[PDB]
Amino acid sequence: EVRLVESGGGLIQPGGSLRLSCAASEITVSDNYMSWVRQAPGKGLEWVSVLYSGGSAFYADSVKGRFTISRDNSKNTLYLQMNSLRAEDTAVYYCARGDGWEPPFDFWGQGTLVTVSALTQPPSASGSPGQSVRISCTGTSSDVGGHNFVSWFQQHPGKAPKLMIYEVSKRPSGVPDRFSGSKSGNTASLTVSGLQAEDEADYYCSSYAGSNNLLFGGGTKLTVL
Amino acid sequence: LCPFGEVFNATRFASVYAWNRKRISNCVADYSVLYNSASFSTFKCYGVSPTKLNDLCFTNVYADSFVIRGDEVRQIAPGQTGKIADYNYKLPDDFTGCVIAWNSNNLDSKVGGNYNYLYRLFRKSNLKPFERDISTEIYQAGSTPCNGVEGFNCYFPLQSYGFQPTNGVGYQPYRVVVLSFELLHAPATVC
Ligand SMILES: *[C@@H]1O[C@H](CO)[C@@H](O)[C@H](O)[C@H]1NC(C)=O
Repeated sequence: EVRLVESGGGLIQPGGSLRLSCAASEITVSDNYMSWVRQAPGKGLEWVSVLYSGGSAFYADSVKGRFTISRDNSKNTLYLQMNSLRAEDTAVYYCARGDGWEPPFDFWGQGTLVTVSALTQPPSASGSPGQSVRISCTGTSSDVGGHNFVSWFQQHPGKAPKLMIYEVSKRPSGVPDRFSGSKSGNTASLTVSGLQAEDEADYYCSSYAGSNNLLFGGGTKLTVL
Repeated sequence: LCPFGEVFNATRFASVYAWNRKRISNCVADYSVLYNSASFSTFKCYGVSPTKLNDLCFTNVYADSFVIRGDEVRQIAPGQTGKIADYNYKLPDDFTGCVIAWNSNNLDSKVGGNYNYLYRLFRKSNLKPFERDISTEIYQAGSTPCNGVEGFNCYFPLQSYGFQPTNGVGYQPYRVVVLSFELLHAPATVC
């Protein structure tokens, strides 16, 4: 079975240290782009780090110099060593396969909570059952408007994000074709048609932004009324 | 006169994964004229100066050329990492020579996308300096063998850039020429 299973976590005081694990099955960590993505409670997604198949590592500006990504090929496990922790590192930490733009975050772990004591989306949207809703994501010419490395994620409460659209308009296998991605100028749009109760969820856009910067939108809560 | 025009003004450039190398020899090279020959957006020499290159002689000069994204030109320098440095074209840490680049949107982008320019996205390990990998075997990203069949965890290793004229500047194509200066136990032929 394909699995990513995080472990480690808990409560740390500022200046403390913690190491997270992500044990993979079927996916081979040493052969893949492997990343950590985090989500502060009640907030949006933030890319943290990526480890390349060849060993190169890259980090978000917020964690560079404090966190270290690594792996043990014999245990098929990815690690995140988190030093000099601050209150703002509080988040559910997810591992995921991909670098978030090429290739996209297609497969995700379950998340684990760590507690230490841009793209513009509308905060909310609604539509009626069987009808449609358009979720917008406004960037600049150096991200959404400069290339096609835009993804969309659906996230239900207590679950990891799920890749719904990559490369502006491509759907991963199994995603219903009533989820449709597009882009006009600097604004990407997720159109959900045939709306069903289960579409109630938060939706995030993502875009590569150059210089190994990966951007996430702030999230849109979709209500089906 | 060294045939630099053949390199810099070639109609087509190589894909970075299949980067082209031209050997230049038995000729006089004026690198000040080269420097001032066009508006290059990058012209960085390591350990040498183009003005001082004019008073040196070499056994051979090598001109490596290819196309990458604007955002990737910084990877064509000693000590760098990323998809281009790691899996496509690698300069050595002790690189001596020059790196020259310029926006090539007018030549290498197409309405609808130019998919002829490719780079390697999947590779088990990093390239050694000046190594070239042109294999295209389906890439096994999981425990299940692929047997040449694309699918889940089984990837064609090269990706197209798909350059479009409306791309942002950082995602537009840039033509790159790397000059390496070789000294063998042999007569000098490029002065
Ligand atoms: C390339 O062509 C232009 C225009 O024909 C010329 O000015 C330039 O010197 C050429 N470059 C080289 C390196 O010969």
